[PDB]
Amino acid sequence: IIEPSLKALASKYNCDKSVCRKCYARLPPRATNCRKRKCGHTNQLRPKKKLK
Amino acid sequence: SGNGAQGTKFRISLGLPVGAIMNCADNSGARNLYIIAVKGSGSRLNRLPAASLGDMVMATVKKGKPELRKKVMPAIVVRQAKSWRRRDGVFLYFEDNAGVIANPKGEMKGSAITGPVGKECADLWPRVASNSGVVV
Amino acid sequence: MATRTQFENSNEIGVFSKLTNTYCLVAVGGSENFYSAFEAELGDAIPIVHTTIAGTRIIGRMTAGNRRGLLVPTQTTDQELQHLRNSLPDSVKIQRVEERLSALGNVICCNDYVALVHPDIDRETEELISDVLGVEVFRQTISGNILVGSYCSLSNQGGLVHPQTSVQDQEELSSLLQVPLVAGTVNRGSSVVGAGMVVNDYLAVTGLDTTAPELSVIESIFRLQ
Amino acid sequence: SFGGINTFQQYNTDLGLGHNGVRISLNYFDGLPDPSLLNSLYSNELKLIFKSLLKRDETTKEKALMDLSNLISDFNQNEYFFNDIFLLCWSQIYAKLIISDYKVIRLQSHQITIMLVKSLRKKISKFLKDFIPLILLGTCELDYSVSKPSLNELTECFNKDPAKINALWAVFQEQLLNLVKEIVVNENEDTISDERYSSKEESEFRYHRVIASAVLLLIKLFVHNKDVSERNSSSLKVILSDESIWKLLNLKNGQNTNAYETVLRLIDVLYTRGYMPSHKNIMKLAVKKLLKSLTHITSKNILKVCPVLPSILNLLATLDDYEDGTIWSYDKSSKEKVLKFLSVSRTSPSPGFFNAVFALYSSTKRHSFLDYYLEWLPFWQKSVQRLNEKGFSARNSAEVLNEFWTNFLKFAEDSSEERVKKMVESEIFNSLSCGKSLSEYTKLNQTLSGVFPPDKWEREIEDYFTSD
Amino acid sequence: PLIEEVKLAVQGLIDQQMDWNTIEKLIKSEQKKGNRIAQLLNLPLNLKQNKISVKLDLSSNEKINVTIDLGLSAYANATEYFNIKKTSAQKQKKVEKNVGKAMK
RNA sequence: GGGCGUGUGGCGUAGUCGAGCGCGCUCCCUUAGCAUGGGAGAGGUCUCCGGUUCGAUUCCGGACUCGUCCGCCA
RNA sequence: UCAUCUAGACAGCCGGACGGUGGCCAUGGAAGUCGGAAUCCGCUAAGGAGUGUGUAACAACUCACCGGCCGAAUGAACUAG
Ligand SMILES: [Mg+2]
Ligand SMILES: [Zn+2]
Repeated sequence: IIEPSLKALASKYNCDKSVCRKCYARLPPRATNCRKRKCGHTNQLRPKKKLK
Repeated sequence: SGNGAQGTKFRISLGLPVGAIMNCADNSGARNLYIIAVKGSGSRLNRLPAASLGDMVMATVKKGKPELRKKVMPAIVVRQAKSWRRRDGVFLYFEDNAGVIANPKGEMKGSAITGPVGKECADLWPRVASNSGVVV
Repeated sequence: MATRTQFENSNEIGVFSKLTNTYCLVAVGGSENFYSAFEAELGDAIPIVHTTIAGTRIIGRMTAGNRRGLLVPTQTTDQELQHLRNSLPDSVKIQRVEERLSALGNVICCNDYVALVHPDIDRETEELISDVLGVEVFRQTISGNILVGSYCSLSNQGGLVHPQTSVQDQEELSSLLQVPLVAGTVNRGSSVVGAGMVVNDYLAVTGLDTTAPELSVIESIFRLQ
Repeated sequence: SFGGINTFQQYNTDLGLGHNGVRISLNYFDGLPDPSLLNSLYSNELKLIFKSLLKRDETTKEKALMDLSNLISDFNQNEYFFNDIFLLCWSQIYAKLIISDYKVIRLQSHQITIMLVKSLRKKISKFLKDFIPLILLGTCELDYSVSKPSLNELTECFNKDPAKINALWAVFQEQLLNLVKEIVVNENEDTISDERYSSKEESEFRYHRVIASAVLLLIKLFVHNKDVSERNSSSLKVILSDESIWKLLNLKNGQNTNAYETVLRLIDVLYTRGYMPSHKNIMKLAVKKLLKSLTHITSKNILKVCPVLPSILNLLATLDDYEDGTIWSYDKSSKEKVLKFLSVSRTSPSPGFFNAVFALYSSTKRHSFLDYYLEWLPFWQKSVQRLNEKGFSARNSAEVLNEFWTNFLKFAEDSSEERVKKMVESEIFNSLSCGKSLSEYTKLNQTLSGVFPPDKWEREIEDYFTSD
Repeated sequence: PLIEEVKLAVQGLIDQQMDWNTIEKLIKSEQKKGNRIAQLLNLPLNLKQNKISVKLDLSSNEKINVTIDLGLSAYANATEYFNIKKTSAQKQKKVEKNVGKAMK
């Protein structure tokens, strides 16, 4: 156990992201398009897979 | 060698390539060991994997007891007979090639060793040093 | 205590260490836990010497030790001999042995009073053992095992011998040594008991894989309680 | 950092050894420090030390103890670290640690607690009730190495005052008894040691070692406190009634007779106090078990059990006196057991064995337990014959033979019969004549001062010179 | 509510990262010492599938053994048992539709 | 290597989605032999595993296994 | 091509987001939120017989709607260089 607030603060940077389906890039959670050129700024995004 | 090494070993001049037949020094009922592989040997085109003293090899019993023949088992080289240099610079050699049988962890299948063993092998394998009569 | 110790992963402590009542010898290339076991259990009353014998980390199989004396092979250098002479107390006598078998821990199984040797040792070496150690000597094999030092663990209180030993050989050796002997295993069934562990009057040190019934047999036969 | 709640414990409300609101218990499963308290510790360093102590591996536990000791040694810098919270947690862990298989763990834990008491004196008062019984149990542990240092340290802690050490026994006696009860009655071999990591044996061995310490403590408590029996009778009865103390009286198996000896001492002490006479059931249970033990001794284990035999006989003689040999009456086959025991025992003689045998005879003669002629004499004669053949090959033989003669001579005196007199003379002559080197051992000759009138011995010397 | 107390107790022991066999030994010892929360439990614990089993009185002396998931509420476990009841009824209706044409 | 088919009792072999016979031998009776015959026996996870069904040897998918057929260069 | 727009639009904060009514069937329960149908009034500046989270069912939170600050364009879908 870390602490509940400290787990929230660490998960803000480590777990509450989104993943581009084409190029696996770690993206902002409210993003609409990937920031990478190689996937062509696609809008195929998924949430980052949580535990539990 | 590899897994069951107790420490490292300085480079000893390689004297036993693949296909070499050495005497079987222990009392396990085998007479000779035929080397088919050397543990930890590298890869080069046309180069035979060769063994030195203290090395662990894969070997078959060509002559001996029928429950020891016709299968592969690990072995440890204890006498080399090709002259090698120590860091105190003596060049030394035995008069025959000799090894003992072991498992992959290094403990001996047999119980006693006839003839001398090298200190570079006795330091690296404690079971060989345990069952060894004389260490030079 | 039979103290669980490893020599960097090695569960054979008798190979890398030699323990008597008066002194202890440990290899120079040892871990902090391995040194800390002897330092905590032995205390400051008994000197612990970090030593190398004949350029080898193995010292227990190379040397045979007693409270009165220590025997070293011919290949032991003058620097190691002088370091042992300075580090050891004045009571013990250190003498080089010039003998072909040359691995005195494997050859000789000895305690304070009585000793078992390899049958084929030289007579000058037998007289040298009787002189320096002050110990009466018998040439005997333990059920056909010529390496009595590797295949027996001996102290003043009792002795542990090889597991595959004839019972008749057990009472014969027990009557010859005037101590009770038990056939048993050490280090999860390893046959080499003398290489497996070291023991004296109040301490036994063994490998970590030595199981609880084996440790109970050790403390029972050596009366360490 | 530490998570979870001990909800089950809250319902129970039994603090076991502890009196400060935390359950302290020997068993592995419970008495573990509560997670919330663990978080409350003053420093992170302390918390890590606690997690390591919890881990099973010994090297890890030992390293943590070494660290804790270092912190305590630098007490002035770290005084803030050790608070009531630390002490409550330590108390729960200390209990588990003292039962540890590894001696180093046991010794270090004891040393640490003593240091805490010395350093935090007068602030550990609240916790003295929890700590003191455990510390004492360690000082009364069979192994000399754990016990001697611990006692020396305790004495030093109390400024080398004998009175303080004795006072401790008196002040916390009720608590000391509670600890004994907990080991004897509440615990079982399984509870003390985890089954998965131990065999059926070893678990038994461990329990027995711990229980032996409890008995030794009980004997000490009784000696120190004269009025203990009256004040704590109910508690004493429950501890005594349970068979666990008595199960220790088995010589068929087990590494040492030291534990068995401790039980014998307890029975003797109880008899001297009169508790055993006062409570019949406890006495009968103890007596029957002692009789069973006599059967256990066998030819195979005679060498191992020989030191304890003089003690066993001596206790029996004392018990026989009670109730006119009532002890024999309890068991129908007791006489047979005794006869068997004697036959096995005679073959191997240990110092003091003969005196015990005579003592038994002295108590039994008034009530005719053994026929003097049909039964006893054969025992005596065979014994001398055996003694002579293996004579004087062993060391203390001189003492053993001397004893036989002194004892036999007394036995013979109460005969008024020719056969006994004849046997004495013949045996004496044989013992001296085949002998070994009886004259040569001056002490042996001195100890065996004489067996007959002076002039006759001279006549026999005369025959030897006169002989062919 | 008492099932929720038992669940909170077992989950509090789980959240201490305690070994499962030591938890079962703690349940046995507290049953011997007469703790009601321990005595409501059945000892072959399915902690590998996060499931416990609990003894409930049939009449408000016979007891029934019911399996409770630790990750759902007691009412939610009751709704699962109701759901297994409801699924069984539909199969029975399918059997009743089957019977006539099958036996013909 | 691929394609195509295949698989049932201890053995052989029949089955439309609603496991049977023979043989071997389990027993008993039968008999002038150059020893038969009669009556009752047991026996399958239908190669296996899923799904559909209400039920699949019976339908289907996958895997396994065996048999076939066709395949490299100068 | 649809919509909104100085009579205050879209983002961002803040407040309300209600009664008839736990609307009718159906369920051991399901009260806006397991489903089947209907989907209407009042008070309104405004609030769906409910957009989600949500409980055994509740409770609770949030929505799309209206309001203060902002003062001017913005949202959705689609087409092709
Ligand atoms: Mg080539
Ligand atoms: Zn991308």
